[PDB]
Amino acid sequence: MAGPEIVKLKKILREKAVPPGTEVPLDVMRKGMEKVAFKAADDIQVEQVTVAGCAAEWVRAPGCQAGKAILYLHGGGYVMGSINTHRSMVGEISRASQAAALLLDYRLAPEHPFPAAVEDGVAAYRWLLDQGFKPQHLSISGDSAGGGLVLAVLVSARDQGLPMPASAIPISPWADMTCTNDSFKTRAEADPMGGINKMAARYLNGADAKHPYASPNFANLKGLPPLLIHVGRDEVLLDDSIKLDAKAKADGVKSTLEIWDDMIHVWHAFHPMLPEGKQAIVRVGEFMREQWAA
Repeated sequence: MAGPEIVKLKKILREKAVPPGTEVPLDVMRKGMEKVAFKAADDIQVEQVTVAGCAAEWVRAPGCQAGKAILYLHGGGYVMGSINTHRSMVGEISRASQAAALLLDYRLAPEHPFPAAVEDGVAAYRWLLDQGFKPQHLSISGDSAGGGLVLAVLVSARDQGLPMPASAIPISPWADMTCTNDSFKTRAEADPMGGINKMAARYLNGADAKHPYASPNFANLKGLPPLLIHVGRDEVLLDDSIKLDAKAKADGVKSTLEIWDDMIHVWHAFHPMLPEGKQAIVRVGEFMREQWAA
């Protein structure tokens, strides 16, 4: 039974959606995402750094433990999103997990197609290791495209001999560039948030959409550290997450999948107005904390 904040938030999102099959130019979506982005809580401090040739910020809520870090990989379909767009949500993930996040401005398509984003994530993780963070004091998390990227970064790191961090948390992961899953049809009407194919097209630029590093639902996941996967019941990507879970489990990975009833794509990001957003983020940070104490 839907809380009143989600019902209202859904109505607002349908109210301001661009009608299906309007072609919005890239630079227009990019700017829209920036201008609507939530301001981080005033107790979030930030520090600008350069990491593997990318802009980044250390994002530190109050209560951050020395020695702990999150590599955070933002969504935006591999084509948009930035530090600015995700600073707020990431501030709250830092609060809940009592760890600073490294929020990476990785290379975006179409200017930098696949595998540029995977290269940046692996180099950023390598960077954290070089700075002296122990793999057992590290976590990787990301939303949407960023959540698939979490998985791609792990796989690529694993293949290159890097140690696995203590946990990974994909949020609403887009882990299948082919976009063929049942839930693109079964969940379409419930999801107020095609356009996603155009992003796959821009990211791939010719590459096999079943490349394990583009679509980690087709990767070998053996060796990956324990996963929390968040996904909403009312989202077209439900299937990416159910399938990623069963893959991980097949492959010997400790997976925990939570499907949140009534929730939409990255409902986390609506935390200031959605109780379930605040709730899901508290859960993400609890899980990073559990995994770091085990």
